Amino acid sequence: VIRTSQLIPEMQEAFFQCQVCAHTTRVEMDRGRIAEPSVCGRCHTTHSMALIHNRSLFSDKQMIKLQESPEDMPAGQTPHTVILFAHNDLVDKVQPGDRVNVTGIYRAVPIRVNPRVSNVKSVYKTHIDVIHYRKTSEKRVELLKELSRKPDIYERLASALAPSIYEHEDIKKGILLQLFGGTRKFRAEINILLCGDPGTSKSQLLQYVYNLVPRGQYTSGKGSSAVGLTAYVMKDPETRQLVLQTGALVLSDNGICCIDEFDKMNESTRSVLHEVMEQQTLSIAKAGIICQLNARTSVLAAANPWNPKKTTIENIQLPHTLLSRFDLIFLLLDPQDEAYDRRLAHHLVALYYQSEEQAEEELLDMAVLKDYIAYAHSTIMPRLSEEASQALIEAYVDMRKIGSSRGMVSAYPRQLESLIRLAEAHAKVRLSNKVEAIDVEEAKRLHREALKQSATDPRTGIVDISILTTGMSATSRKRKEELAEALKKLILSKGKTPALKYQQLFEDIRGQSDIAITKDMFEEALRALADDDFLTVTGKTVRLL
Amino acid sequence: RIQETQAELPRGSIPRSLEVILRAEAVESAQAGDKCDFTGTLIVVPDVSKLSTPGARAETETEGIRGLRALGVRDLSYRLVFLACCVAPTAESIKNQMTVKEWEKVFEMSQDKNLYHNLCTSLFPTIHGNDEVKRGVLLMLFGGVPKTTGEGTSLRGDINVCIVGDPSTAKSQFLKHVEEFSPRAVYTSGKASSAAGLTAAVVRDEESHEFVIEAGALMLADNGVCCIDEFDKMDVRDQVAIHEAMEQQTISITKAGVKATLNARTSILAAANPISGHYDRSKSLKQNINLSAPIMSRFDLFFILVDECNEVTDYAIARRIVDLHSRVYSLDDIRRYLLFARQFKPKISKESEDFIVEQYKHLRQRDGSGRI
Amino acid sequence: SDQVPVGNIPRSITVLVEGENTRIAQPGDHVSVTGIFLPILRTGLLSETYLEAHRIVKMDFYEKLAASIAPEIYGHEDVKKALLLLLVGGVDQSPRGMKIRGNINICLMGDPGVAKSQLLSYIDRLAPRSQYTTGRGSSGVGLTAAVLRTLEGGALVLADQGVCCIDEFDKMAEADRTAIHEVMEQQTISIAKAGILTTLNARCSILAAANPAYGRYNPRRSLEQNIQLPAALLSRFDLLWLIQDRPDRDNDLRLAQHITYVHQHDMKLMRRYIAMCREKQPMVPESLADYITAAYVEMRREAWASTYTSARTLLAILRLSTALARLRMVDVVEKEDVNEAIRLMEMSKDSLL
DNA sequence: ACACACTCTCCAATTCTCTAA
DNA sequence: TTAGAGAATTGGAGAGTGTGTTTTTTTTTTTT
Ligand SMILES: [Zn+2]
Repeated sequence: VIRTSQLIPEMQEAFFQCQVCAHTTRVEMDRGRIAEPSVCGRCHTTHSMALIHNRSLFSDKQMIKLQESPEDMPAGQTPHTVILFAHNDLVDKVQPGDRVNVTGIYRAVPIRVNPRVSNVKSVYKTHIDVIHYRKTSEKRVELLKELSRKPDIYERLASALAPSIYEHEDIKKGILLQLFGGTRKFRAEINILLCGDPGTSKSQLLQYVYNLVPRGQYTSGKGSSAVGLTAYVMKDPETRQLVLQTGALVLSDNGICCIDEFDKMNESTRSVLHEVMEQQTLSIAKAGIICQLNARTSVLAAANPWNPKKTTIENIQLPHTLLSRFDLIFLLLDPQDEAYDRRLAHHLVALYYQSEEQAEEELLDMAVLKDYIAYAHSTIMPRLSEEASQALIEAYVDMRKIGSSRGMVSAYPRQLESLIRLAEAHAKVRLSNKVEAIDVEEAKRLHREALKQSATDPRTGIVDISILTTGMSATSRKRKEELAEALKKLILSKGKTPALKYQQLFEDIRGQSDIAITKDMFEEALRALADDDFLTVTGKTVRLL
Repeated sequence: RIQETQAELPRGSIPRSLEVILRAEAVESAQAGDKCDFTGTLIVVPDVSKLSTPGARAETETEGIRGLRALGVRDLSYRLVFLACCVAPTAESIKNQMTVKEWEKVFEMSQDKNLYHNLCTSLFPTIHGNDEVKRGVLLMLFGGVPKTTGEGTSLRGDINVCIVGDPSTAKSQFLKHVEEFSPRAVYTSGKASSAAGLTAAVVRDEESHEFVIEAGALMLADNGVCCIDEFDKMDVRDQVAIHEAMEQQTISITKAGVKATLNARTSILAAANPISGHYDRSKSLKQNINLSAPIMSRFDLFFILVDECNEVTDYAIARRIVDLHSRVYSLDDIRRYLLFARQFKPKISKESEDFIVEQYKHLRQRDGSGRI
Repeated sequence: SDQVPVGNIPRSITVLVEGENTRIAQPGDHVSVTGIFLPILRTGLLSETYLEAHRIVKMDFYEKLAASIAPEIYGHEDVKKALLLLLVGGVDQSPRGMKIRGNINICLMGDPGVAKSQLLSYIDRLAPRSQYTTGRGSSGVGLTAAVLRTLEGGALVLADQGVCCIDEFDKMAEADRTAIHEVMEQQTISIAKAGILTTLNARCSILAAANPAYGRYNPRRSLEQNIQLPAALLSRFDLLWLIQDRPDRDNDLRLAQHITYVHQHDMKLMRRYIAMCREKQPMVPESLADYITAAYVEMRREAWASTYTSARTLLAILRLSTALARLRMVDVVEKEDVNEAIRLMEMSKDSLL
C-alpha cells in the first residue's frame, strides 16, 4: 500500500420536496442517474420540486492506491500500481506501507474528454472493486508470579536481552532497569548513554531494545534521518492545507526513544533536547500557531569520538550540560584479550550454526519477558522503607565525603535522584511494592561502576567530578591558570612597552615552557587575561591596560 | 481547521483533519493552538461550482451524480463539514469572583502579623536558608507603578533581579519554582531553542518568498515574568537587542520589507554561573561573572549563592530530600491576594522625600569617598 | 546519437502498438519498426503525426581465468584474482534472519594518472551485467533514480543482478555517501515521485575507485589521511588496494612501444564457466570453523601487536573463501580456500607500503 | 463543434353548443 | 335519455436564435 484517501460520501436515495405546497417524494436511483420529477403530483405546478441534500440517504466510500512488491519485479525496472475502491464495512482497514492480498472484481470505465462536453475517449481506465482482503489470562499471570519468585530473576531477565552479545551483563541490567523505570513533580523515568568506537554493536543493541516496547521510536542525529527530533508545520501534499508535524521526542511520550550518531547533532537540536529533558515539554510558536506539548520521554543514546589518555567527555564533541543528565554512562571498546577474542569467535561460530532448537526457546523467553514487563508496569509501585532511606542517605554522604579530602564538592541532589530511580526500578524487577536495601546496594554498585568508567581522570586513576560538571580534568584547569600567570609575568617583564607582538609572545612562552604550548592554549590565556582587564588583543599586537 | 489531539493519534498514522463552521455569537472565540470541544451536527456540502440558477451560471479519478435540470450535463460531488452551534475550552471581576470566604481570607492576610515572612514560607516551603533571596524575589511580583510624563516620555515600572551561583546549588530551584507558581510566565536560556531566541527575528515565508517577523521569548513574556537560565552564555545578536529591551521595554526592527516597533513589557529574573564554576569568595561579583558593565547596571538587585561541604548541612539536605520523597497559606490564597494587592497605587509622602534624598546623598558621597 | 548531424539536438517519434504486437519492445532497446505514417485527428492546418506499427524487430581453470583478466596490463597478479572473485561472488548464508551477505565489495586507491583506468574499463567491458558512473555529480542523472515530466534511471538501479563501478569516489557528496551507505546495508533505495515514499531494488555489488586529496600517496600517513573518506563507510570494503607506480626505463619503453604499436597498426567460455559454477552454495564443517577460529584469533593477536581487525574481517575471509570454493566445482570449503583468502587479505596491506 | 437560455410558432387536444339515435 | 358532429379556446411539441469556451536568474537575511 502507498496512499489512502479521505472518506467520500455517496448517494443512495434522493429526497425531493415541493417548493409550492411542501409535498415530499423519494426516488430510488439508477446506476448514478436521478429521475428528477417534472411536476408536483399534489399541486400540478411544473418545475417546482427541489432536491434536499441533507435529507437524502448516503453511504461511505474510500480510494486506496497499491503497488507491486519489490520481490517479484523484473531486474532494474520501476514498479506498477493500481487503484482500489472499498465500501461500507471495509472502508478504513489498511494504512500506508504495509502489505496485503486482495480479492475483487476487475472493472473498466470510459472517461470524458472535458467536464462540459459529453464525448468519451476510446481507451478505458480500470480499477479493482474490493470484496475481501487479508494482511500478510490467568495462566500467564501464574507463570509470571512463579518466575518472579525464582531466585536470580534479575540476572535471568537481564541475560534474556540481546543473545548475540555474550559478555556485557551489567549493561543489559542497566537497560532492563530503564525499561522497568520508577513511578510517579520529579522526573520518574531514566536516561542512559552509550559511548565508544564506531562499528561496535551499540546500534544493533538500540534496534533490539526498540523492538521490545510498544511506545518505542528510533532515529539518527544526522540530517539524513527519516523523522526529525523537532516539530514543524508543512503543507499537505493532497489538500495543500497546513498540518502540524510533531517530532519523534513528542511521539515517544511515556515511551522509549533510541537515538543514533548522537555525537554529531547540531546546536539547535542540542538546545531543544536540553529543553525536553529538563522541562519534559516542548514549546512551539510559528505561523500563528502557539502551543505547549507533553514530551515526557525516555532517552537512550549512542555516541562516538578511541584515546585512553582522555576521559569520555574530553574525547567526544558534546557539552557537559547534556552529558550530566544521564542516570548512567557506559563505555564500549576492545579489551585486547586472547580469551575474549576466542570466546567472541566461538560465540560467532555458534551463531553461524544458529538453529530452531534454541531460537524458539529464546523467542518464548522474549514473549514471557514482554508479558513480565507489561504486568509489572501495569500494577507495581515501589515505596520507601527505613532501610532504603538510611542506605540512600549514606550513599549521598559517601559521595560528599569522597570530595572532602580534596576540600571540594563531590555530590549534589541529581546524583541521589539517579540512585533513587535505579533502586525503584530494581524493586519493580523483583515485583516488590517496597524499595529496600537490596535495591540500594545494587544501585550503589551500578552508580560506582559507572562513575569509575565514565568520570575517571586517566591522568591520575581517580574519579574527578569536575570532568562531568565542566568538561575537563582539573589538570587542564591548573595548566591554563599557570600559562596565564606565565604570560602575565612575561608581559610585565616587558612592561616598559605598551604593545607587544603576538608572534613574539608565542615564541617567548614556547621558549620558556616545557610543554609544547599550542596556538589555542596561548589565545585562551590571552582571553582570560583580557577578561581579567589586564590586556587588550588588537590583531597581531597585545596591548596593556 | 482542526486536527486530532495528541492523545488520539494511533501509532504510525498520519493525522486527520476537518473543517468546522462557526456562526453568530460564537465567532472568533478560538485561536490557532487552542484545544476545545465542539457541539453540533455533521453535514454534506455540494460542489457549488457546477450548479446553475436563473440568478447565476455554473462556473465550468471519480464521478458524481447526474440527471438534475439545474446540473445540465455535468456531474455533482459532495464533501463533509461539521457545523458547530457551540464551542468551549476542552476591576469588577474580583468583586464577581471573591465570595465572603475569599474576602475574609484576604482581610485576614491584610491584618496578618509578619505577613512578609509568612508569605515567604508559604510560597517557598521547599527552600532552605537564604531569606534575603526569598524577600527579594517575592517583592518582584508586586512590581512598581508606571508613570507617563506630560511631554509623552514614560518611566519604567518593573524591577529586574539577578542571581549568580555555583552549578551544584540553589539558583535553579528558585527559577523553576516561581515558574510553576506564577501565571503567564516563560522559562528559557541564553542558549535558546529557536531561530528567534530572546528577541524578535526576520524569516522569509516560502508562500511568497516574503520577509516576516517571528516572536522571541521576551515578546511572549510581555505583561508577565521571564526566567532565563545560564544567562552568562548568550548570543551577541540578542545581547545588543537586550540593551533596549531592558529599559525602553520595546524592540525596534528595520530590515528589507519589515519596519516595526514591538512591545516587551516584562519583569526579568536571571540566573548565571561564575567563571570556573565555584564563586571565588575572595573576589567581587564583577570579577567573578562574565556580564559587561552596561547590562550589569540595569538590574535593581543582585544575589550570590555558593556551597561548602559542612557535614550537618549536607545530612540535613539529604534528609529533607528523602523525607519529601517518602511523603499557612495555599498557592491560590497567594494568587488571589496578589491580584487584590496589585490594584493599589500608593503615593510617596512629603516627609519620605527627605529620607529618600538623604539616603541617596549618603550613598553617593560614600561612593565618591572610596559607580552609582 | 552518432546519426545526428554536427551541432544538433536529437529528435523523437511516437509509435502506437496494438494487438499481438504488444509487450515486444523494452526501454533502452534498439528496434526496427515497420508502419504507416499518419496525422492525428483533432477532437489550424498544422497537425502532429505518429507511426502505426505493423511489425517490431529487435536489433588449471583458476590460473587460466585469472591470467585471462586484463592481459594488456603487466603485473598485478593477485589483484586480477580479487576481481575474478568479485565477479564470482560468495554465498548469502541466511540463517533465520541473522543474515551474512555474499556480495564482495572492494576499493582501489590510485596515484595520479595510474593504469587503474584500463583495469576498471576492462572489468566494465567484461562483466555480463554492469554499469559505470563518476562521483563529480555531472549534468546527467545521478547514482539513484530520478523523475521527469514517470520515474527512471540511476546507476545503482540499472546494475541490479550484477556489479556497479564508481569512479573518482573521493569527489562524492553527502547525498552520494548516504545513498551508498543505504545500498550497502539494505541493497534498495528510495526516491519520491510526488511526496509518496516509493522504493526501488538495488541488489548489485559495488566497485570503487578513488585518488588522494593532493598529489601522490604518502606512506608516512594513514590511508584515511590520504584519501579522506570517512572511516565508517570506507572500512566496508572486503579488500583495499593502493595502485602505486613510478618511472623505469625498460617498463616505460615497453609501454611506449605497445602504445605506439597500437596507434600505428574467449569471453563466451568465461561467462559460461561463471554461469555453471555459481550454482554452488558450499557449506563449512565444524572442523573448518574451529580452524578458522584459531587462525582468526592468531591473526588478531598479530594485528594488535603489530587496530584495523574486526568482525568485518572474519566475514570477508568467509566471503572470499566461499567464493573460491564456488570457483571450484566442489560442494564445501576446504583448508586451501581459507589459506588463499588469508594470504590475499594479508598481502593487500603490502600495496600500501 | 458542442451545450444553456430564451423566444416564438403551428398543430391538434379539451370543452361548448347543436343535433340525431 | 344517451350519444355524435361542428365551432371556439387553449397547451405544449417542436424549431430557431444568441451566446460561451517542473526549471532558470537574481535579491536578501542569517546560518556557517
Ligand atoms: Zn406541490
